[PDB]
Amino acid sequence: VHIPKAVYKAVYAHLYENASLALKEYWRVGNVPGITYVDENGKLCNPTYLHVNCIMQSLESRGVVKDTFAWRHHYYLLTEKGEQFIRKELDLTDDVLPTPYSKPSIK
Amino acid sequence: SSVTRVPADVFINSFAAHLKNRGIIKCPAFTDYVKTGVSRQYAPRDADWFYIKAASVIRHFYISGSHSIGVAGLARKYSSLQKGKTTPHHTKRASCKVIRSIVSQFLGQKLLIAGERGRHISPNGRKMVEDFAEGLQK
Amino acid sequence: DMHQKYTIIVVGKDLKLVERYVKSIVKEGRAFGISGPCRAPVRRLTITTRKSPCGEGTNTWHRFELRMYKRTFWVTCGGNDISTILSKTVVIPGIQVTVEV
Amino acid sequence: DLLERNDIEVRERDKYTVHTLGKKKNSVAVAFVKAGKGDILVNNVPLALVRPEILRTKVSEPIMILGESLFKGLDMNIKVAGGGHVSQIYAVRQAISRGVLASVKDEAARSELRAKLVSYDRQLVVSDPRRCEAKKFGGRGARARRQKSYR
Amino acid sequence: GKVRTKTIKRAARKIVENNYESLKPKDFQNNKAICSKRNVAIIPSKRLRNKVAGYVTTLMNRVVKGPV
Amino acid sequence: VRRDEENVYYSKYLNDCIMEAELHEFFSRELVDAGYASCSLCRTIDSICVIIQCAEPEVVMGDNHYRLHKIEYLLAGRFMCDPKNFNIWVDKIIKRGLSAEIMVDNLRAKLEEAMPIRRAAYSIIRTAMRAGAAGCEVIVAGKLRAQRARANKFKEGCLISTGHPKRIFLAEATRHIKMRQGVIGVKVRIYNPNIRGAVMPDKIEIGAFS
Amino acid sequence: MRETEFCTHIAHKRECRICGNYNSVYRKYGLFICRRCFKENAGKIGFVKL
RNA sequence: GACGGAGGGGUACCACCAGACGUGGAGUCUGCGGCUCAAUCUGACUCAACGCGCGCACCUCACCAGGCCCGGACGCGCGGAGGACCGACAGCCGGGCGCGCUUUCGCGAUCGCGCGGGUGGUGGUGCAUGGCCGCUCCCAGCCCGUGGCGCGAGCCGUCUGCUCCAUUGCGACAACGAGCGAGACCCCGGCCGCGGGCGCCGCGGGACGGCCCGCGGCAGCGGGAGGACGGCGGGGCGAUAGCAGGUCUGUGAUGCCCUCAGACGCCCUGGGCCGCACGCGCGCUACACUGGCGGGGCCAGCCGGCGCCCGCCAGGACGCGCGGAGCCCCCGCCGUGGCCGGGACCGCGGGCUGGAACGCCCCCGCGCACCAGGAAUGUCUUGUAGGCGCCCGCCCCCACCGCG
Repeated sequence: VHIPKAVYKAVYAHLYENASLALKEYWRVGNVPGITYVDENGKLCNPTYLHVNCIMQSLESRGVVKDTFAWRHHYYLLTEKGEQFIRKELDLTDDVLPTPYSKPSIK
Repeated sequence: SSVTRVPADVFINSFAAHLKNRGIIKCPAFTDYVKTGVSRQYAPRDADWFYIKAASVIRHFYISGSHSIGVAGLARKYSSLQKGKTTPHHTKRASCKVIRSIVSQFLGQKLLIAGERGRHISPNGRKMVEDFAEGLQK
Repeated sequence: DMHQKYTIIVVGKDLKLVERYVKSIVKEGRAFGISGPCRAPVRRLTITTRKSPCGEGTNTWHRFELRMYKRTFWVTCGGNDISTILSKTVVIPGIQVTVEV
Repeated sequence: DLLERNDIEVRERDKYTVHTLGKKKNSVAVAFVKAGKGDILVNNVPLALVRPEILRTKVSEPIMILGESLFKGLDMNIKVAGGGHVSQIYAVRQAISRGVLASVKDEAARSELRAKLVSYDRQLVVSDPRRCEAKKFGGRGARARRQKSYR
Repeated sequence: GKVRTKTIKRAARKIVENNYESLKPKDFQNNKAICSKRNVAIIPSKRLRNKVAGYVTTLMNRVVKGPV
Repeated sequence: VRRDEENVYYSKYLNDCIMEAELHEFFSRELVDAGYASCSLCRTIDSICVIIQCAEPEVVMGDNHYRLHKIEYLLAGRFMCDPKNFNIWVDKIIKRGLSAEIMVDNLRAKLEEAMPIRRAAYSIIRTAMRAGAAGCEVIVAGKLRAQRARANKFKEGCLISTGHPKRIFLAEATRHIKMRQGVIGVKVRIYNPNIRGAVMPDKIEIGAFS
Repeated sequence: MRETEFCTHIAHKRECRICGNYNSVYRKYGLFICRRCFKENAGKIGFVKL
């Protein structure tokens, strides 16, 4: 199955940055907003719902990302064990932190 | 007012006899052949149906006045239902072409001068139609 | 002061909640020349579903109705003054406040 | 048509002195009286003019039982909206009769004169609570059901 | 006719004897307002109060007519 | 009469209510185990301010507060929320015995581990009975033990299961714990005669002459 | 590949909103929620039996 | 307990009577049964199945005829990167889809296998079972503490008097206190008042069996008057206990069990449920004379937008945001003629919308049966029955259905 490594690595990053994903499940052809990438042709493109699910499931199956299912939606909550594996794919660095890592404290 | 005192039936029938001497409107031939409505069972046998319709629109027009009545509006005064089907009848409109000619012709005689959402009577016409009513009651 | 006319409209499910938000907008606005509140005709949202999930039985039907009441308040004030009024107004969560310039 | 500010919306200036409501079968007729020259016109329309000509004789009941000196001189402009057709006439009748009553005003025993009109026609001064009922699941109409196949 | 429950009559019974004061014997109108001092009883709805306020007119009438 | 019947916001308000049902489902999906009981979002100033009334607030924050706005961030993919524009008011819910959804989780989570059904339900009845609730319905059903319904109801008070006021002092929590044999269903109820913001119709307090 | 006929049909494929069921979409007010699904989610949207 | 062609009381237009409109007879339609077909997807089957599961040209869609496609996650064992996979112009086969061929072109482990495992499924069992619903149920009973009576099953209160729709009370009682049903409560009217207001719409109050007369142990009980309204407005919520009632075919409600890649997975293309003696289970329109059919005075309440211009309409264009029924009532035309009653069947066109009519409407033929319905049935007491129209649900399309 051909899933671009640029779709893969950028997709992993969108999930990693917000530590979150909410997709109304689509059976077949779909475009997922919030994730955009660069093709080999330098074109800005959005990934496919069929392809995205095949990776989404794989990362919750690896156990890297916790997932919920409310009828027709996937709610992804990334795990700390997951953050290390995401860094092992993205070629990014340990210091980089998911954007919700801190700062929501309410006084 | 005496235009609200002339019974609608008396006003409409009496007005068209001098409208016949007047030569106003000029009812066309295809219209006097066609049957009014998309729900009527068969054509009205009035023969002068177009001329009798013309006395019907301009009287209800006096009451409508400034608010205005569009092409659908005068069709509303004569709205009917089909009387012949195995299944129940849902209400439908009358014919648009015959109604569009009656107030468009009335615009031509200058009794009706209209420029708003659909049609309004020129004051000269409102006064004159009211004047026919002034003759009708007393 | 570019006294803009603002129309404030409030749509809410509960009459008890709606009256409280309406009172705050009237209460906050006495300093700003607030026009008195306009009560909307109730907006019925009836949905009728036969209660039985399956087809068994004389179908009995659930008429589920949601009542919407909307409130119109005209205010002639500066753009900031409604914001100062906002801190004083008691905010009931989920009730809608609509600022119509 | 429905409970609007149509009570006086049509007329501006010439404030008509009396405002009297008449209601039969979801039909609203507010009676406006100016005590003129025998204008009993309601719906800006003559008393003789009616949807059912035969029905007009019933709407002349205060005129026959109560003194005609009342209807000899009066002034009227009534806004009737709502009602099938005959509902409008009884509502009109409630309006005008209450409108004559409002004119009597000062005499304390106004009710005693009015009760001669109640004795000849009850509900001529009173409004009925009769209103359309509702259907229920399985019922084509308000008080029926689909014909039952087995007892 | 109308027949009310034990609690409705018993509340009225408590109101007419345990706090007789002067609930009205033959008049409904004083009774309409004399049953709402808040301490004397707390119940919601005017008609529900009116149910006690109905029997009270007969119970006080009975006591005036003879000992209950 | 001159106003559009196409009032666009009139439809928008109900959208917030399906947002409320989706939020209820969202938190029911795993945060009900975390303790979620009730929710209220506020989009009046586009704050998207949501109150998660819940049995214990600390569970979502965990130890770093990382996932606290991740729940808002999950809603960020769905509704373009910003971390901190949206807020999660997960606070303390007191008298948790009165709370129903988690009270019945407290019981069927214990029944997942597997323990006497009667004993588990009875302790649940007492700990809410302690809160002043005369009757708590520990209604169970489903394929209990021997194959068949074997439904057992456990009740200790004068709960009114009928009437419009019934919903005022009562709550319902539909919960299923699945034995390997299958779904065991539990519906729970609670008693609040002393509403303190309104009056139960039957309650006649009464008074004395002096 | 399969993309040539992949879901080529263009017609409503509307489904119940809460569920994945296709029937009884009930789009009366734009609530694309399901009918059997609706009974489970009516009070939260504000509809009540009254 | 349950039965009883046992008795003693209650009560309900689901019972009946005085009546009413029926239905069954006629045509037409929709849903069954029973047939036929490659296929007619099915569940239900006395009330408590049968215009019902929310509007099948496609989708839905379950079924039939054809084929594409993997979406066999995660771990190890392999094969092994200029070699895992995957795309392909013509010439095709083939509706067709580079599916697979001839072909000579591109890819670049993104992975293919082996396993173990995930993998969906309107696929079976609702006598695995959740939830929810039908019914019992125009229908009031249920049980607890303490004390009594009994070896105990159980009694007692919870009642062989009266009253109430109703253990609904009032009296009286080895029971005495509690409760849960019924009530109360809530929703909309009968009316009014206060604040207001665009959209007459939010908040109060008010008919209380209160009072009169007669009877009432008393609760109640008639006859009454005032009075918006007479002793629940029209509605909802509804105990204990059940049922092997219904639904695994709504579902992230699911157990066991099956099909797991020539799939019961999932996409496309054409079907079918719109086929189909008779029989039915609702409906609908008729049989004309209080009827037609007639132009032409109209009138709403749900709560709803209109204009202009061509076209008989159907509709179409060009636009602006804006607005209402039928029956009946009018004067007429009209003889008792299957009629100018009825509107079927069905030729000929005009359109609509939809990928596509096999959907639908209008115009113009045509004038089916049927001239008052046998047994045997229903459903209802005031704004009620009937009669007559509007809106929605579903829906590109399309109501006779249902909620109103």
